[PDB]
Amino acid sequence: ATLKYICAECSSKLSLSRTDAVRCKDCGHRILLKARTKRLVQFEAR
Amino acid sequence: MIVPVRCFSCGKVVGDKWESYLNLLQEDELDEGTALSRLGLKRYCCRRMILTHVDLIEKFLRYNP
Amino acid sequence: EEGPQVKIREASKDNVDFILSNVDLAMANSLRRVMIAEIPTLAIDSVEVETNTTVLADEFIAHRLGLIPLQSMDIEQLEYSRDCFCEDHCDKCSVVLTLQAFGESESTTNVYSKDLVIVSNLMGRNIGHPIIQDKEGNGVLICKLRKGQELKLTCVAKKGIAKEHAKWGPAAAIEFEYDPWNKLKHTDYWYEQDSAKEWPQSKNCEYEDPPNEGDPFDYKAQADTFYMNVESVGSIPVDQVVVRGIDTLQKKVASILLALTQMDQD
Amino acid sequence: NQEDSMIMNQSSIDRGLFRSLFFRSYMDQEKKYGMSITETFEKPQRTNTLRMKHGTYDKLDDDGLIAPGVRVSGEDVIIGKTTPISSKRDASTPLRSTENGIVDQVLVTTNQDGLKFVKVRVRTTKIPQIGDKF
Amino acid sequence: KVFIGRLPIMLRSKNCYLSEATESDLYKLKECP
Ligand SMILES: [Zn+2]
Ligand SMILES: [Zn+2]
Ligand SMILES: [Zn+2]
Repeated sequence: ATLKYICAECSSKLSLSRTDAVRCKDCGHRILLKARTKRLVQFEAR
Repeated sequence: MIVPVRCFSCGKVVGDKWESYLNLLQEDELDEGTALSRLGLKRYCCRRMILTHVDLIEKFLRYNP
Repeated sequence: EEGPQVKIREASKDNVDFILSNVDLAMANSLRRVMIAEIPTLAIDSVEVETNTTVLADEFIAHRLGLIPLQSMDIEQLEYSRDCFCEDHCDKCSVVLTLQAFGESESTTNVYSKDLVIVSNLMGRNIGHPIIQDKEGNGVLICKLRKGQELKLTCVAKKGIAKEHAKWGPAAAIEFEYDPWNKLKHTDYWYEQDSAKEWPQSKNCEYEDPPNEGDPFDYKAQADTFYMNVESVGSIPVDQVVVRGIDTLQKKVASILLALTQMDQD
Repeated sequence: NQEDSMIMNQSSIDRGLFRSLFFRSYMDQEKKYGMSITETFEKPQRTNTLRMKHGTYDKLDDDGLIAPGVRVSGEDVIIGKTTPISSKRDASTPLRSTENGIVDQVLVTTNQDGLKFVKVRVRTTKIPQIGDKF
Repeated sequence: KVFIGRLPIMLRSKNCYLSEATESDLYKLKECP
């Protein structure tokens, strides 16, 4: 039900904003991805 | 990196025979050339399609998230 | 009966070894070409990606899917999306499929084409069923995945033919051959000492009498008899691929006679 | 096929022959100034300066980046960034004028000096076309 | 006892964790074997 960022190994929908630094709830590794977008995307079948 | 569906050259389907093929080896302990003829791959165009291919995917999966 | 007769030799569920006789090469081939890239068939022609955490990237899979042979014996009664007045696909011109997979098994989860789910109204007519000929019964491994690797798709089959993209053609390979004992000399055999030995002899030779040295060269001879063998992917029983071919063609030659008339009025 | 150039069967091109993936990847950081003045990753619009880009910012989220699924193309923006100057001058980064494709993976990280660090990766698929070399 | 600069080490050398590590062990590191 809604999300933002992600643990690069201990992948756990995190999410945050301004000045909240950039770590993870435990697994320090300040890397973080950003998981897809809800809006569907279409592709060609060829 | 995942068997290919159908043989680029002629087109016949192929993507299913993977496990079937990779099986007539480890289990039925056979020699490639014979296994293929047994999977219906008669011509080299398709024949080659399988014989070659490398399932890198498997090594990909072994990763993580 | 009247003209171009046939004598089917070996013949099964996927192959049609047949001796098509008394015709013109031209035609023999014409047909061949048709059977190859002009026989309509259905296949996934669009993919709405909801969620993919696999290794393979979107379009990659997208692509794969296209190829996945789909049922289509009742394709002649499912208008071409570019005609189904509906703005962008009606049930009257396109099936719709789905695919959902999850990494439950703590041990590699294979996503085959059997996992495809039809969602629109088939209107009761063989169509859009992921063809399967597998022994186990799960044809076409579409993709694999680990732990929490998710995959949610939306496939939209449509008409279309090889000419417009191979993923359609129901051909897959067609044998063709004639004059096995090169009597018309339509070829000059390349050799080193003696063609005869060096150049293999095709099985088809038996079905036609050999040379007989001394005899001069037959110049009026033309080409009847064509040893053809039509294979099939399955989206149509081999036989139709032969028939529907003989038809589409037949139909084309008509559109010309037809067009000539729509032109005789002015 | 004449003089060093071949005829490649299209049919097989379609059946997947010689298809290639291609990933590129832009990158930016929030430059800092000892006298406390920091850039930022936002989705600006007019408001004094005017100095932006022609690109369509409308593909950005609120953190100044795009998200995977997205389908970038022309000169669309890919990263939103602003520098406070004495106040809205852009430092955003467009997708290379001649490319186009799909974002594929992004990532924000900290850079020693505690700066925001991002690396956007846009993937495209290329199919054996005529001009192509083999 | 005293800090004196940083020596950019070479991967797979003696000081790179990769030297000792094993197949599986690696993948968890994301470093292609
Ligand atoms: Zn973490
Ligand atoms: Zn083949
Ligand atoms: Zn319609």
